Amino acid sequence: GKLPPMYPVTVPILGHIIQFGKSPLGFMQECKRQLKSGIFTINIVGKRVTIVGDPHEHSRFFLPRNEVLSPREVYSFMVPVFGEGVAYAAPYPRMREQLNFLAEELTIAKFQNFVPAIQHEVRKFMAANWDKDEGEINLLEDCSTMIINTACQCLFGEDLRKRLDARRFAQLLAKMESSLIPAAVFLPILLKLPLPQSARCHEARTELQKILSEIIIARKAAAVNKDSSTSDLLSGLLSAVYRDGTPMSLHEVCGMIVAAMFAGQHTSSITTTWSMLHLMHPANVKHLEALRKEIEEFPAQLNYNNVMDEMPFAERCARESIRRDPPLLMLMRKVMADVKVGSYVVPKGDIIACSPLLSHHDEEAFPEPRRWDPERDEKVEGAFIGFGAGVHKCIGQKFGLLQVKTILATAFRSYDFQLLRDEVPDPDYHTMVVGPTASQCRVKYIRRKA
Ligand code: HEM
Ligand SMILES: O=C(N[C@@H](Cc1c[nH]c2ccccc12)C(=O)Nc1ccncc1)c1ccc(-c2cccc(F)c2)cc1F
Repeated sequence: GKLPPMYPVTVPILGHIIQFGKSPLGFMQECKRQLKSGIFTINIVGKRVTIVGDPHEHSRFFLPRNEVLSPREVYSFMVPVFGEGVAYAAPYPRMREQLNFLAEELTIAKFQNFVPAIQHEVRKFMAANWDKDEGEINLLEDCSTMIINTACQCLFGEDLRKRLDARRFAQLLAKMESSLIPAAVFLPILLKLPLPQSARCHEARTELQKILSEIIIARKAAAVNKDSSTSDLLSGLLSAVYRDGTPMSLHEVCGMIVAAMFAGQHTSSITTTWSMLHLMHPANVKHLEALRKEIEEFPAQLNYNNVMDEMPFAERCARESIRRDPPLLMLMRKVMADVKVGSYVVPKGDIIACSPLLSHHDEEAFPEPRRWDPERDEKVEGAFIGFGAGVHKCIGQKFGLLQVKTILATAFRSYDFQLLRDEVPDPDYHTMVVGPTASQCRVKYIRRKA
């Protein structure tokens, strides 16, 4: 049971961080075919990171349980945002109970009015910033706004949106996000040091909890006198009760709510943006025409069944945008026990990684991996890990693709788009969640005449 092959280090303390930083895909691709191995070890500032770049071996990463392959350590830099003691910072069963409640709230059973709520909100956007016959806009920005507005409309009741609208909420979320130092996965010390930024999320957190409390107290004042039939993500979570029979504290409720919105914000937008960029490119008229054929029968007011059931192709477009260019590049676990990966053994201490970026460009799994083709299929079973797998698979997946499909459907009905460059935009590897390079997403909308 040998250690996997490790790439020679040529920079004493830093290791491979510089090179891995400049060009992720390339670096890993070279490491792979340099060492003729899908499984291999690199070195981040002293730390050993074993990457599992062989899709046939994805199950050895996604199936071991928390006690052998743990997310706490590596995702503890998210504490300021979810809360101390919430999600990854909680006892694993408590962590698990928590995520289950969240999942219960985002299942397809709860999707009844989401689609009309999403359209109303999309149309509202389109009719205020896309209100000319032709226009230049930044599509990434604009899908981001659309995504957050639709999330809020699906997930929050009117009374909360009166106090906290999507605009306000994006700002509180940005404050929160500005204190994140993902660097601290490899330099833990940073999680314990106060920084210029540290205070910023706490201020937005306390403002957010303050609002939720006041909302709940008023909700109580009207249940004194009514059915108050409508429920939302908030009332959902407040009726949750742990196995031990105690309910969630406000701190935890709020943690789940931001964790929800935060998680979906960039990933769903980026996925929308990419899909449209691909669909509007000359080279992909074939696919744009196909999508539009799928939409052709549909009514103005879309419904649960149109987008849940009658849009296979729109889904393939979203999933393939993710496949070509996944928003999350490196997924990670801390190795609690020696564990067996293919012909190798990964020792206790290692950070173990599985990278959707790498696996989605395995030429066997995905012939011509830089070609965006919505009709392809994985040539290896399980090579698509865009939404993770096994114990920590994405729980927002369905809600996410609901937003994207409804947005594509609503957009491409009323409009055409004109990419303002020759080629589709390049990914930008220099942000924690990756998307098309923002400065390259300026785009022209054209209102359709029919
Ligand atoms: C296109 C949209 C999305 C993509 C590409 C995406 C991607 C992923 C991936 C790759 C994972 C696995 C993480 C890992 O294995 O370490 C994951 C997990 C997760 N995602 Fe998403 N996600 C999306 C949307 C959402 C949304 C809308 C939510 C919630 C509102 C959400 C909540 C989560 C949660 C809670 C997990 C936790 C898995 C766990 O630890 O049990 N995601 N997502
Ligand atoms: O790492 C980041 N975000 C993770 C968080 C995450 C990891 N495990 C998760 C499990 C559930 C939910 C969220 C996460 C994420 O979005 N993960 C996720 C997981 C599952 N589904 C969807 C999404 C992140 C890091 C830095 C920044 C940033 C941006 C601007 C300025 C700045 F200073 C920093 C933004 C980010 F967003």
